[PDB]
Amino acid sequence: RRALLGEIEGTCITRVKSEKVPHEYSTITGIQESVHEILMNLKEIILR
Amino acid sequence: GKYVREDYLVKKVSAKDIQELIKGERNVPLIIDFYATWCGPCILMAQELEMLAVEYESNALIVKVDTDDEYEFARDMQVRGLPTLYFISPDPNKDAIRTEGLIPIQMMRDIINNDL
Amino acid sequence: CIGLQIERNRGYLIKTPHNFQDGSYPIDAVFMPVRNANHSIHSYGNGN
Amino acid sequence: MLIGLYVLTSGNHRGICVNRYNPCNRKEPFFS
Amino acid sequence: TATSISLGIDDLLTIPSKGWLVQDAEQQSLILEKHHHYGNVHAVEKLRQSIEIWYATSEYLRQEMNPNFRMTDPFNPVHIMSFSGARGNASQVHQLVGM
Amino acid sequence: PEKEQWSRWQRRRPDVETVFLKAMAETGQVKLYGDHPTLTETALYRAR
Amino acid sequence: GDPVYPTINYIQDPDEVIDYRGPDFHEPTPNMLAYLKEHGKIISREEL
Amino acid sequence: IALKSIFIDQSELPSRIYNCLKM
Amino acid sequence: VNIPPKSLLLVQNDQYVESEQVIAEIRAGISTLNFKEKVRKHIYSDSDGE
Amino acid sequence: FPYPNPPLVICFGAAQKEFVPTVRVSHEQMHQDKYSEWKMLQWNPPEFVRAPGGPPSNVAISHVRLGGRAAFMGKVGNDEFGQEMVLLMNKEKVQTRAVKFDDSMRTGCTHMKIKFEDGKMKVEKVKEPAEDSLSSSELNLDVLKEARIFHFNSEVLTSSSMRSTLFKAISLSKKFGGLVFFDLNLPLPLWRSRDETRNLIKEAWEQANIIEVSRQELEFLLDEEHYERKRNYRPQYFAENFEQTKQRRDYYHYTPAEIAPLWHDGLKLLFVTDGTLRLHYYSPSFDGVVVGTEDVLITPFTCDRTGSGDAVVAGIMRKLTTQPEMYHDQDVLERQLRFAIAAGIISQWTIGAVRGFPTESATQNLKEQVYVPSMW
Amino acid sequence: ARIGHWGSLESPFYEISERSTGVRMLYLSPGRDEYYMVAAGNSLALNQDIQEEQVVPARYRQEFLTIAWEQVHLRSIFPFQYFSIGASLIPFIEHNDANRALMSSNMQRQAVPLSRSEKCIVGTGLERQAALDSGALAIAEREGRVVYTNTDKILLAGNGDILSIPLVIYQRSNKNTCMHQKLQVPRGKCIKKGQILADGAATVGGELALGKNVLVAYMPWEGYNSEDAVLISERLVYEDIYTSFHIRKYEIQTAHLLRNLDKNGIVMLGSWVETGDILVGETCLKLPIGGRGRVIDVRWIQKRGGSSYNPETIRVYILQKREIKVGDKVAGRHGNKGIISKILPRQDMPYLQDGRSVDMVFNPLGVPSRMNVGQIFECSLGLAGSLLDRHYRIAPFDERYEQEASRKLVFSELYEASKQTANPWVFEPEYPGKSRIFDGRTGNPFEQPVIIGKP
Ligand SMILES: [Zn+2]
Repeated sequence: RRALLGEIEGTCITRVKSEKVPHEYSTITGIQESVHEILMNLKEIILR
Repeated sequence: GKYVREDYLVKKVSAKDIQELIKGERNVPLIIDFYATWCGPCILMAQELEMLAVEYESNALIVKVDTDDEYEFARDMQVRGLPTLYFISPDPNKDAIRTEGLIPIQMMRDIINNDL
Repeated sequence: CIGLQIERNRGYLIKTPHNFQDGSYPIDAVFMPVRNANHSIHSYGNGN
Repeated sequence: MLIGLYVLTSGNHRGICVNRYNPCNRKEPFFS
Repeated sequence: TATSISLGIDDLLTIPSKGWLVQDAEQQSLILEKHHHYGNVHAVEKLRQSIEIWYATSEYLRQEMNPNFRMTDPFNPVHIMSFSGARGNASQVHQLVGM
Repeated sequence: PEKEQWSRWQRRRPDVETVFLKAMAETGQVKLYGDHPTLTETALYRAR
Repeated sequence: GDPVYPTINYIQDPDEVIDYRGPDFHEPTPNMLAYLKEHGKIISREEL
Repeated sequence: IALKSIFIDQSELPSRIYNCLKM
Repeated sequence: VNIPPKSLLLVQNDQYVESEQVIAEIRAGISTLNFKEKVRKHIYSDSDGE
Repeated sequence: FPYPNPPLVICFGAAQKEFVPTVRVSHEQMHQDKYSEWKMLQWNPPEFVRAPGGPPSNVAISHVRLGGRAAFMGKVGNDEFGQEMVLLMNKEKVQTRAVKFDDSMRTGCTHMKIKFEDGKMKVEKVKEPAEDSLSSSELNLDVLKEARIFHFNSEVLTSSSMRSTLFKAISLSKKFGGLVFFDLNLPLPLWRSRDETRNLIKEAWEQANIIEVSRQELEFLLDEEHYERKRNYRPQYFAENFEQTKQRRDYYHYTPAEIAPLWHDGLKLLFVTDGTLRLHYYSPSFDGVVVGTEDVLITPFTCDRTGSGDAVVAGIMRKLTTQPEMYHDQDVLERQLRFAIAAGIISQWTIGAVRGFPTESATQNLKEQVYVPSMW
Repeated sequence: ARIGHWGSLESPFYEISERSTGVRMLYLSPGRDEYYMVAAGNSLALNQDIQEEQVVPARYRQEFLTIAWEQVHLRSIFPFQYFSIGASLIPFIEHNDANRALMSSNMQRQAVPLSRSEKCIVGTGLERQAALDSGALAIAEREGRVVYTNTDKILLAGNGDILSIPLVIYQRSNKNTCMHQKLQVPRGKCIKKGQILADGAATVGGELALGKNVLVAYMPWEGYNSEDAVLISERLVYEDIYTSFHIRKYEIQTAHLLRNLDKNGIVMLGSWVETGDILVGETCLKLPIGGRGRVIDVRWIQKRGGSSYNPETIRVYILQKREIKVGDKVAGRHGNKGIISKILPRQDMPYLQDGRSVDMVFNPLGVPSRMNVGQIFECSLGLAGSLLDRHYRIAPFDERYEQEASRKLVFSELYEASKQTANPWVFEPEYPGKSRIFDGRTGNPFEQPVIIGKP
């Protein structure tokens, strides 16, 4: 148990480059979500 | 109601008024509801009829009659129980449909759109 | 159009580099690949 | 802390609580 | 930590005889009300019986709480906490488990 | 009183001890005076 | 045994949006200005 | 899972078998 | 059971008494009270009349 | 070899979703549009609807919940609404084998022709599935054999076609040992005259072994004005009993001679109900009343009286199939009836009859809590 | 309550006295009602006599007495009548001593709107009206169909008119908290007047949502919970359950440092600033200790009213995102408050027979002293709802219906959950509500059964 929950590694996205935004709490036209919401959605992507 | 819009969009009519509408001409479908303040099931129909109105704005006339105020008319129109609706067509050759009971919103839409 | 960086590591990362290159924002990644675990022990009934 | 000390020194069931039937008709560990 | 004491709804035991006692006190009180009406007792007297019957019932119940715990459920969480001295007072417990 | 009077305490309280005593009585582990457990019998169970 | 007051009265679905035009809510509130204008207490700019 | 919503009452079955299955 | 001090016995010979029922009252304490206070209660009428 | 143990009951009629059959006029009325005020009428009800009864489908769902086995006989269309109803019943465990499905008729809809010739006249072109079933094949003889009670309501007598079928069904049940229960539940057209109604319902009454009528219905049938005059008699100088000194509601017991205009030889029992407040019973050898209560104000925002009548009829049927000495012993009948009053009380505490029809365990617990131990 | 023609207040009462209608609700002046007998009991008692002779407790002339049902004039019928909004938001209040209730109403007022919001499993039902009347929601002003939706605006089109409704994005409040509205209506939908269109902060689906639902155990743990302290898991930190956004404003009247400043010298939008940095160019405005955030906006506001054109005000607004930390205060709705003392990795947390690890651990010696048995009822019902997918809204004082009503609800629901999802530990017949759990560090069972729930 301690090894399974604790000693196994994984891969994830760590930094994102959005080209033309003032900050993360802004908003952009044509997209229903703010930059903060897009960033949260990315934190949930699974990779191998 | 210039500045404040009225909350309720279905209006109470009377036996004489219903008769004029029937004998005269119409171009959109007519739905008549018979109700009483006392019936418990009716509280639920009212909410549904108000939604149908928002959806079909000038493409239908939804009107209401109270049994306490017009009991004899109801008997003549053959109403056997309280939650009852009459759907009447703009064409005068076609038959009218009477529905008894609480019936779902989709059924109401289907009758208006297909049968009437 | 967005640019992303991916890594393999263990545990979880605090978003330490708040200071950043223009347009780059970090996300706190959790790198743990196992959601849950359980175990049970029962008797084989072998007597002595 | 007091709860723990009480539990350690609380003790054990003595008679009816530990044996169902009278011990007459019929503890073990000895340590050095 | 190892023993892990915790408190639950059914660990708040009540003395076995409470129902019988509350039921009897209520009978006495009804009979006295019929009699005030019929003229056999005065008002200062009704008031007094009511305060007094209820105080006795509450107090007997409090007195009997500890014997019940020590004889029938020695290791209950509520007893351990109070007897130890850790937290709780008899009055505080009486309110959770008596009247 | 000549006519029985209503009370909120007319019915016996439901409990874990009564359920268990009944169940064990069917099995034959305990014999009880009667078919329904009494309040003294329930008290002894809590002890043993 | 089963509860005398039915538990259905208590249950609400986890993903529900409340309908405010339902039998247990007060009539919809009116903007003060509009109400006051409807009843004539405040007059418009054109009228002055 | 349409099967879940078909009940034996609908598929005609003789009485003795029906009563037994429902048992 | 015994009742040596001035006591009020509330039962009569041959009465069946159940367990935990108050049969008598000792009233042992006999102390004058300086906390004595005289108070007034008012009875009120439940119907109209003479 | 023998049939399954809890005996079976058959409910015959039309399945309608939430329909209240009885409509008369009420002096008190609330706002036309604001429905948040209409609850007040449930708190203080117009009298005819203190315990509103309902469609035959509802009685079956309640019987199963209170323990018991029921079967529903009728026709519904192969349309969408029809399928929903059968699903509901199947899910609630009501036997649905005797339900017939038709492809040419549609549930809940009747085609009418509106003609004005100096008067408003409506005539019926086609009829609803519910009101169109035929003797020939719509009747499952197997269900009829096992059944020990047949339950019908008066709506069936308002359609020509179902009227013919009802009579074939009554006859077949009696052959196989059945007992018939007529729960009247009068519809709106039948409240016009005592004379027109007595004639229309006559054949059905005489072929019935157990009958349930409301207080307002019984008076309608016999001397309605005479009863009204009686309840407004207030004595001039002195009261004759201490009861009249206290200004309380009337609960008159109808004497056996008064009900003689309506008795017949094959009537085992007659029940007259005044909400859940009183239930009067009449038998060939004995008479009496069972006291009850009602508390709709304990839950003011979730109170609806819509299925309470269906529930009282169901508790009666459940106890009658199981306890057979009810017919001959007065005390047993009374004790047993207190269970039915309880079912009704709990059915007034939820919105919608099908939601909130009580279960057997709950009903016993309320009987035990409300009544003293000796009575229960 | 309402205010009368004269200054006096008025409480509604129902007349049970026989009259034609037989009932009406009336509002009574503080003086008038001392002269009527008012009862709050119910009519569920019958003996060999009739209902009218049965007795009930009642108030008359500023006193409490017992009288027959015949002699009562008015009855009090509403559930929430004797209490205010805060006390009416506590579940199972009947089982909590009143002293605590004061504390509890006070603590709800101190809650912080969180970044993502979630509704409660157990509630009282007044959360719905509290949201309608707050002003944080967008409700329709006319009926119509939704024609366009964008994060900034909603268009409603009703009978030949189009109405635009503005929305609030990331705005400050008087107490440095954030306000943000999120849409609840899909395009193409019909709405009636008064229906919800958008949700505000601390509101989900039309109800007030000031906190989160977490798995908890009540047991002693190595002293970390001494007095009133809490031990928590790291999941809360890395899955962001308790993160909040805080916005502050700094304003003025008109080496590495100065990197941010623009041509006019005002810090640009999107800059990350730290203590010391100049915000607006001797007369420089600089950051205090502990403020470090993105500069969400700058406003050069021209002003009028002063003798001179009012010194133009330059305002800077800065946002800090804050996660749960040692030292924060957390509380439940029943008067229970504590400060976080340690965060531990999931592996070391106590765990259940399902394998899952508890999020928080609370001391169990607190309930006897503080007299709140409400929490035990709420934790247990929460576990059931999560498993069975139900939310429960229960009004206060349920024992009016029957004795021990709450126990019957909680125990029954726990059993259903145990049967439907086959977890036998959820209802244990020997000790209902408690289970046996294990230690993360060693794998060994703790000796006595413990209370587990989601409050
Ligand atoms: Zn409670």
